[PDB]
Amino acid sequence: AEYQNIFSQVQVRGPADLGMTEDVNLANRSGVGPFSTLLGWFGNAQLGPIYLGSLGVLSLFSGLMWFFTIGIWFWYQAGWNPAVFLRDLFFFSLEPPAPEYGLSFAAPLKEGGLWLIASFFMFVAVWSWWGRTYLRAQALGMGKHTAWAFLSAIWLWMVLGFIRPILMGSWSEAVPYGIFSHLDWTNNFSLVHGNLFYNPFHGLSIAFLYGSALLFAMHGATILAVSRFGGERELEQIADRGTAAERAALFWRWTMGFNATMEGIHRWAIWMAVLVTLTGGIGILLSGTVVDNWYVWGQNHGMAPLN
Amino acid sequence: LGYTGLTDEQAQELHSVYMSGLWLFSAVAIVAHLAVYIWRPWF
Amino acid sequence: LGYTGLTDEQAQELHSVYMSGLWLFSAVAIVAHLAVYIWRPWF
Amino acid sequence: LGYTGLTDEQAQELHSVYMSGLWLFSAVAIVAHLAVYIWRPWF
Amino acid sequence: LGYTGLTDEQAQELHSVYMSGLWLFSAVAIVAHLAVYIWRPWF
Amino acid sequence: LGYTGLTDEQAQELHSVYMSGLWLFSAVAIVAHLAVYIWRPWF
Amino acid sequence: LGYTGLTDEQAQELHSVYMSGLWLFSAVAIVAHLAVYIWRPWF
Amino acid sequence: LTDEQAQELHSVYMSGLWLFSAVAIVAHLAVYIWRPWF
Amino acid sequence: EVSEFAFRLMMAAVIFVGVGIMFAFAGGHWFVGLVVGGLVAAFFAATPN
Amino acid sequence: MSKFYKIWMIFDPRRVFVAQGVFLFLLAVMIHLILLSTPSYNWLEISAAKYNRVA
Amino acid sequence: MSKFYKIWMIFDPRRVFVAQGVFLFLLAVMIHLILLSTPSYNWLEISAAKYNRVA
Amino acid sequence: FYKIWMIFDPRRVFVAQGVFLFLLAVMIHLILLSTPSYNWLEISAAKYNRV
Amino acid sequence: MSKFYKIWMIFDPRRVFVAQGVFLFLLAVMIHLILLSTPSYNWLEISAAKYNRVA
Amino acid sequence: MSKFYKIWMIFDPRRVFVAQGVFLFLLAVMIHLILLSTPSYNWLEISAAKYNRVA
Amino acid sequence: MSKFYKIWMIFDPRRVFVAQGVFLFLLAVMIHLILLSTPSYNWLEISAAKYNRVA
Amino acid sequence: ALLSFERKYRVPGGTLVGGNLFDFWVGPFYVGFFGVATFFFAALGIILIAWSAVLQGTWNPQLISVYPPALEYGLGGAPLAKGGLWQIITICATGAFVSWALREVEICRKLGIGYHIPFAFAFAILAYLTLVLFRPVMMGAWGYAFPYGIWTHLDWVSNTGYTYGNFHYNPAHMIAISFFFTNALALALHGALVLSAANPEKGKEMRTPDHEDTFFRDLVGYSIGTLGIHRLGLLLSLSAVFFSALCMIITGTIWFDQWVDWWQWWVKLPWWANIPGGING
Ligand SMILES: CCCCCCCCCCCCCC(=O)OC[C@H](COP(=O)(O)OCC(O)COP(=O)(O)OC[C@@H](COC(=O)CCCCCCCCCCCCC)OC(=O)CCCCCCCCCCCCC)OC(=O)CCCCCCCCCCCCC
Ligand code: BCL
Ligand code: BCL
Ligand SMILES: CC[C@H]1c2cc3[nH]c4c(c3C)C(=O)[C@H](C(=O)OC)c4c3nc(cc4[nH]c(cc(n2)[C@@H]1C)c(C(C)=O)c4C)[C@@H](C)[C@@H]3CCC(=O)OC/C=C(\C)CCC[C@H](C)CCC[C@H](C)CCCC(C)C
Ligand SMILES: CC[C@H]1c2cc3[nH]c4c(c3C)C(=O)[C@H](C(=O)OC)c4c3nc(cc4[nH]c(cc(n2)[C@@H]1C)c(C(C)=O)c4C)[C@@H](C)[C@@H]3CCC(=O)OC/C=C(\C)CCC[C@H](C)CCC[C@H](C)CCCC(C)C
Ligand SMILES: COC(C)(C)C/C=C/C(C)=C/C=C/C(C)=C/C=C/C(C)=C/C=C/C=C(C)/C=C/C=C(\C)CC/C=C(\C)CCC=C(C)C
Ligand SMILES: COC(C)(C)C/C=C/C(C)=C/C=C/C(C)=C/C=C/C(C)=C/C=C/C=C(C)/C=C/C=C(\C)CC/C=C(\C)CCC=C(C)C
Ligand SMILES: COC(C)(C)C/C=C/C(C)=C/C=C/C(C)=C/C=C/C(C)=C/C=C/C=C(C)/C=C/C=C(\C)CC/C=C(\C)CCC=C(C)C
Ligand SMILES: COC(C)(C)C/C=C/C(C)=C/C=C/C(C)=C/C=C/C(C)=C/C=C/C=C(C)/C=C/C=C(\C)CC/C=C(\C)CCC=C(C)C
Ligand SMILES: COC(C)(C)C/C=C/C(C)=C/C=C/C(C)=C/C=C/C(C)=C/C=C/C=C(C)/C=C/C=C(\C)CC/C=C(\C)CCC=C(C)C
Ligand SMILES: COC(C)(C)C/C=C/C(C)=C/C=C/C(C)=C/C=C/C(C)=C/C=C\C=C(C)\C=C\C=C(/C)CC/C=C(\C)CCC=C(C)C
Ligand SMILES: CCCCCCCCCCCCO[C@@H]1O[C@H](CO)[C@@H](O[C@H]2O[C@H](CO)[C@@H](O)[C@H](O)[C@H]2O)[C@H](O)[C@H]1O
Ligand SMILES: [Fe+3]
Repeated sequence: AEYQNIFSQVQVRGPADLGMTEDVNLANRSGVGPFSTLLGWFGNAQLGPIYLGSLGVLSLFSGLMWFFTIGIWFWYQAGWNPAVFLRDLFFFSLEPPAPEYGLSFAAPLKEGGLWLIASFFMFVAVWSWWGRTYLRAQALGMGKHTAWAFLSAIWLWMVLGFIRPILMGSWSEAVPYGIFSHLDWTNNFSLVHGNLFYNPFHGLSIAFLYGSALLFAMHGATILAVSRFGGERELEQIADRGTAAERAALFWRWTMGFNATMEGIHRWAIWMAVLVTLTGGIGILLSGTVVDNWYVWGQNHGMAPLN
Repeated sequence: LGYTGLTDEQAQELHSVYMSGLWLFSAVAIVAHLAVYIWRPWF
Repeated sequence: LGYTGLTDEQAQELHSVYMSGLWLFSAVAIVAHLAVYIWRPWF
Repeated sequence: LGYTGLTDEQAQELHSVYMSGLWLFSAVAIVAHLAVYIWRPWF
Repeated sequence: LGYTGLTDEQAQELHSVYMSGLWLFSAVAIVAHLAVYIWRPWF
Repeated sequence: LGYTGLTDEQAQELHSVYMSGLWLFSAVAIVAHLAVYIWRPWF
Repeated sequence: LGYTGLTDEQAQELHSVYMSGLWLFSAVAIVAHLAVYIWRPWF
Repeated sequence: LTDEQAQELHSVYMSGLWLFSAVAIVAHLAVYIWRPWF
Repeated sequence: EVSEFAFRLMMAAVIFVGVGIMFAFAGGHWFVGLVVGGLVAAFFAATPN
Repeated sequence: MSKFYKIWMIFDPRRVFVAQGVFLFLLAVMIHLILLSTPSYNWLEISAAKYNRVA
Repeated sequence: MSKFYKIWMIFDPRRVFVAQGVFLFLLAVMIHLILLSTPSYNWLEISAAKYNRVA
Repeated sequence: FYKIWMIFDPRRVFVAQGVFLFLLAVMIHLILLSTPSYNWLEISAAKYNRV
Repeated sequence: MSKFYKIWMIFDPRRVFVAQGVFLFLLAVMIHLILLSTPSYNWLEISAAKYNRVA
Repeated sequence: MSKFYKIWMIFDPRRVFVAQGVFLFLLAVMIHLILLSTPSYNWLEISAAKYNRVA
Repeated sequence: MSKFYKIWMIFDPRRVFVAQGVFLFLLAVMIHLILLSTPSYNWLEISAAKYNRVA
Repeated sequence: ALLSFERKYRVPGGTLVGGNLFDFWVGPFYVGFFGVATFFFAALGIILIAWSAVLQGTWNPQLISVYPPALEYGLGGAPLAKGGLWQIITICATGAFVSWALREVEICRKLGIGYHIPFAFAFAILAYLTLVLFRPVMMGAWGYAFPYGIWTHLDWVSNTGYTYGNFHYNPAHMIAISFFFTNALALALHGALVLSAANPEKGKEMRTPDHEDTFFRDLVGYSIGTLGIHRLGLLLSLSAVFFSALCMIITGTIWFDQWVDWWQWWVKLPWWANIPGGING
């Protein structure tokens, strides 16, 4: 076959790129990292620099304490045994307080007090990382699109760990930290709420999740198909439409009767992905607070046959 | 002289205003705590 | 000398302020620990 | 000399202060271990 | 000469200090093992 | 000439001390096997 | 001539040293086989 | 590679195959003497 | 025509299964075959001329 | 001891006070949460039992 | 020993001191957590039983 | 025969032959080891009353 | 033997020191964990049995 | 016969020697593992039986 | 024997020594784990029986 | 009606089949031989779904459900009202999907672009054929396929999943989920980054791609680059679908038990299966 542009044929390397300055405090940038020739086949080879200001210190140290708190709980569950630790790794779980403790903070350490401590470190880590996404954009003079998109993911995460437990009135509703246990929580949640497939916002959230795979398959394939015309230089195509953007638009126009622009396809992109967790968080927040049996709700809303 | 470009004069003035906000907030907090302790002692 | 470029005089002043805060913070903490141990000994 | 760009006197200056911190931290730790051992021996 | 750029003298200097740390660490470990063996022999 | 850029004599130098590392390493191992065999023979 | 750059002279040289490695390696193996056969014959 | 190099290399290669197959024939004889499969 | 890396991937696949089977027998568990056969075949695949 | 002031010649004081404030806040919350998880030291539950408020 | 100060000519003190601060905190946390997880050494439970504070 | 060194790069042929012949030889021994009439280690153990 | 110092003409001493320090701590932790998980050598439980600290 | 050395004009000795090392180590490991998985040749168990080391 | 030094014309010593150090450590760890997995050669368990340290 | 730049591209040729016979547009839509085919199969399948609703006795589009033949039919044809309509609609769907892909190929040829788009769509088709064709014929009955109905195909997903316990434990399904979640992450970041560069703070100049690299390096210490992110988004999407098809084609064909039990192979590896304590000891 002809060249498909999925992996580069020739790598070139020059002086390391320290990045744009703008209003960035350059003292808070690291040096440049190594160049990975393995990554250079698919994307850029250069690693780093990374920016590490005040919110980054807060986020990383809080995130480290979250990860370390779970880790030491797993080593305790392993009985300090390195062979057992690796054998049972996916089976260990730091579990929320039992239902009889409600929202209180009185639960013992083994009985969910450690889960509260870890969750506090997680809360600080994630929210300080949100402010990091906002301020990194600010210092470069960029739009805040990344921080606002990330707020949709935080919305689902907040619903799962914080808002729905408070509305339900116990921490026991929250997700356990553990590989198989959070899967088991996911299955149990649907069984308790009478089949989550009949939650219409879960259905929408799936539609947007599939739509994200559809749209990125389309967009990624499109840009590679026009990459022979410089199509992946999307900002310059936005500033000065070339034949790459015109051929991309006409392919979809002739295929399905309408098309995007080089800017506006990224507006479809951001919203398609955002809507996954926006609708997701609504669907979960409604579950148990408003609808405790989604199949029966579906029967009463014309989407499942009556008994 | 420092990182912010505030003069020492500006830094002294700002601190005097800031500390008056801090004392005001903490005074209200102290009164709130006394009222709650009188109402319902936590020791 | 050094990486920050602070003068030795600047570093001495800054440390004297910092240590004044450290001793202040730790003094409050020591009083808090004494009050808690007198209330409820953990040994 | 040096990957860090420090002179021998600078490295020797810095190390003297680092070692004084290490010994101070060690001394506190030794007293802590002694107290815990006299309180509750682990051997 | 060398891939690292260290001269023979620089390598001799560095090794002499490194080796003294190695033997210091080894001596502490030997005392540590000896104490544990007297406390609770594994052989 | 050489893929490493070493000369013949540089390779002789490096090998002569490399072998002394192997002989030291194996000599320690031989003592280790001797002690263990005396403790618990595997034949 | 061939793709990998060593001359005919270098190929002869390298092969002679290489074969001496193989014979040393296989000699040690032959002794190990004789020892194990004498200890516990596999035929 | 030239045609000459192909003839040269093949004449080397076949001498290696003669040695390997001779050792194999001896090994099959040794197994036969030990324990036939027919 | 088959490039060196394409040849390397084919031989690495052959090496993966062959080494996998023999170490699965020798290790007494198929996972030993997967681990050894995989890491060896990855080393082979990474190293075209 | 007396020469510890030269720390400010190698570390930017902005970073140190941030990293220290972050550390002290997280440590303080962690210890208070440990005590709240500890029935013998949960001062809210202690005062409830002391004053017969647990009902 | 006395020549050990040349370590600051090889390793940047800023990177070492950050790395060492993280190391010593996580080590100290781990050991306190191990002892809290240990019924013979959890000082909070020991004092609770000693002073009859619980049950 | 000898024209194969024109049909192919010799390196590929020697790589392919060497790999295949080893995997062939190994599996034949593994078949014999998994055959109770031919596992030499088991036959020896029975002869010398080791088990 | 005494030509061993030439190892520093080949290896960057920074990369050696980092690699070694990580290796030595992880090895030490690994061994202490093996012994904590070994009932005959868990010193915390051994002392708990010696001093009758439970029951 | 004599000309077998010409293989080193067609293969690079770095590649061959690394492949030889990997080959021989794997072969040796495989053979030792098979003997260990053969009770009549597992030397550790043979010694354990010989010296009456279990019970 | 004598000409084996020419291996350092072929192999760069820096890369070999890294691979060799890793190989030797993993080989050692492998053998120690084999012995620990063996009741007749797990020294920690042999010790526990010799001194009657469990029950 | 044309886009203002469109006319220069509407040239003859690039067709796979039919020459000039179908080489024309209906408004924006290019036709071609496969456009004729696609429309026929799409219209026929749609109208047969509506007719199946007449037989079912419902006009609520959420309750419309065309079930495949019962298992007793095996791989034979069923009565139209008893699953033969599902068979015809499945042929129409397959005809429409394949015709649509082949129509995209001749659109690619006319525009001179690469074939990545129809190639990418073929993964979605093969996933569909996995669930309606390959897996049912391996399992020996059409009745293992899913029904064509908005909520009833979710009943098939639920019932199929719980046949093997919690289906989360399917290892290929775990991998597929990870690609799906990673793809949605990458899409959000990519959309946001391009928009944040094209639409800066008020009154600033457009940011360059160098600012795009800089933002991600500052944020996470790495930037995959403008080419790499489109390669990534494609391969994440396709890998998600590939591992989806794999996770199903093995289910009920080589694996039959509760998927949670599969993971015991790791727990019962002999070098640690018997060590006391933990979760599994
Ligand atoms: C907080 C956690 C919660 C969940 C929260 C989840 C939020 C997810 C938001 C994702 C937005 C992605 C799109 C985007 O462009 O983002 C960047 C954009 C611009 O960046 P910039 O730096 O400030 O400016 C750059 C400048 O160059 C301009 O750039 P640009 O031109 O691209 O920006 C204009 C965009 C941005 O607009 C928005 O983002 C609007 C977001 C609205 C979210 C509402 C979702 C929930 C309600 C629905 C739930 C429905 C189910 C219940 O313009 C647009 O995208 C326009 C979109 C038009 C949509 C029209 C819909 C009309 C429907 C009504 C029709 C009525 C007919 C009678 O940022 C913003 O403008 C600010 C976004 C603020 C987000 C909501 C924050 C939370 C609001 C609620 C709490 C506070 C208020 C009570
Ligand atoms: C993939 C693995 C499972 C599966 C599991 C699920 C689950 C789980 C969910 C869905 C959901 C949906 N599925 Mg289903 N579904 C499968 C196979 C299919 C097929 C198919 C031909 O293979 C189709 C067309 C659909 C169609 C649909 C939609 C009704 C809905 C939103 C999808 C979406 O937005 O996707 C991405 C595509 C886009 C965003 C583009 C727009 C697509 C439009 C909306 C599709 C309309 C389909 C139409 C109603 C069907 C009739 C066609 C007409 C006769 C022409 N499913 C198989 C059996 N599907 C969700 C839902 O809400 O169901 C009620 C849901 O919860
Ligand atoms: C038996 C199982 C149940 C079921 C129960 C649930 C439950 C319960 C939930 C979902 C949810 C989801 N389900 Mg459902 N679901 C089932 C069947 C399906 C099927 C299918 C084919 O059958 C599909 C495709 C889906 C699809 C989906 C998604 C659309 C949705 C999750 C979106 C997301 O990205 O979350 C993943 C993303 C997040 C959670 C956001 C995370 C953001 C945070 C901030 C990240 C922090 C990272 C942390 C700090 C660590 C970083 C470390 C790094 C090293 C740096 N479900 C069945 C019926 N499903 C969720 C939802 O929204 O429902 C409406 C949900 O809660
Ligand atoms: C719109 C919905 C989608 C979405 C979007 C989204 N996510 C986002 C963003 C956006 C737009 C961001 O801007 C943000 C980001 O930065 O992306 C690069 C983020 C992000 N999405 C993330 C994850 C994530 N997103 C997910 C999903 C989704 N993201 C949705 C599909 C999922 C899942 C389950 O589906 C996950 C897991 C992160 C990569 C990032 C947010 C990072 C964050 O908040 O981190 C806090 C924690 C830390 C900084 C560190 C934690 C601890 C680590 C172990 C590091 C330790 C470091 C230490 C020095 C070493 C210690 C070693 C010792 C222990 C040995
Ligand atoms: C492989 C990666 C992802 C992917 C990629 C992808 N899809 C694509 C493409 C690509 C690259 C296209 O080029 C093509 C396109 O043109 O997009 C606009 C397409 C497309 N992906 C589509 C949908 C779609 N893709 C999905 C999935 C995905 N597509 C993957 C996740 C999904 C789901 C459920 O996950 C859906 C719904 C269409 C928008 C479009 C294909 C349009 C097409 O085939 O047109 C001709 C056919 C018709 C117009 C209608 C046919 C009607 C039938 C005869 C009757 C209905 C039968 C059906 C089985 C009924 C099902 C009922 C449901 C309730 C179950
Ligand atoms: C794991 O289980 C538990 C948690 C139960 C047990 C373990 C606990 C552990 C491991 C605890 C560890 C604790 C440690 C190491 C604590 C250390 C604390 C320190 C170092 C505190 C220091 C505080 C210093 C303060 C508050 C200083 C404040 C300074 C000021 C207010 C001055 C500010 C102004 C300045 C500097 C301006 C000067 C400017 C110019 C220009 C001269
Ligand atoms: C049972 O549990 C486990 C398994 C964990 C048991 C095992 C435990 C193990 C493996 C423990 C290992 C512990 C080790 C390796 C500990 C090492 C500790 C060290 C290296 C400590 C060093 C401390 C140094 C200190 C405290 C130095 C402090 C310095 C200062 C306070 C001053 C700041 C510095 C200055 C001013 C220098 C700058 C000066 C100038 C002039 C520039
Ligand atoms: C499968 O089941 C089991 C494992 C039970 C049975 C099987 C076991 C097997 C197959 C074991 C295989 C073992 C082997 C092959 C072991 C080989 C070990 C070797 C080759 C060890 C060599 C060690 C060498 C050392 C420690 C050398 C050190 C060198 C130095 C300290 C010198 C450094 C300085 C130099 C080189 C000078 C640099 C010069 C200049 C001019 C810069
Ligand atoms: C599964 O098997 C188990 C785990 C059960 C048992 C087996 C365990 C095994 C296989 C253990 C293996 C252990 C090994 C290989 C240990 C090796 C230890 C070594 C080699 C340690 C070396 C330590 C060296 C030290 C501490 C050196 C320190 C040196 C300094 C502090 C000074 C550095 C030099 C300076 C500052 C001079 C700079 C000079 C100039 C001119 C800039
Ligand atoms: C359970 O039973 C099983 C299944 C295992 C039965 C099956 C067994 C099988 C199939 C066994 C297969 C065995 C084979 C194929 C063995 C092959 C062994 C070979 C070919 C070994 C070769 C060893 C060679 C060595 C050790 C050579 C070393 C050479 C050197 C150290 C020097 C290298 C040359 C130099 C430095 C000169 C450089 C020259 C210049 C000019 C710079
Ligand atoms: C090698 O060993 C060491 C120890 C060195 C490292 C090992 C670490 C290990 C093995 C770590 C394991 C980590 C795992 C398996 C993590 C799994 C995480 C998962 C799967 C999480 C899934 C979902 C979590 C959610 C939805 C959590 C949401 C939480 C929030 C929204 C936080 C809300 C805040 C709360 C509840 C705090 C309220 C309390 C106060 C005081 C404000
Ligand atoms: C991509 C499209 C996927 C869907 C494709 C569907 C194609 C269907 C083609 C069917 C072809 C004919 O299939 C034929 O069906 C009949 C009727 O059931 C089967 O007949 C079977 O059932 C009937 C009764 O129902 C018995 O009398 C008969 O003895 C038995 O064999 C035949 O054994 C089979 O050969
Ligand atoms: Fe793009």
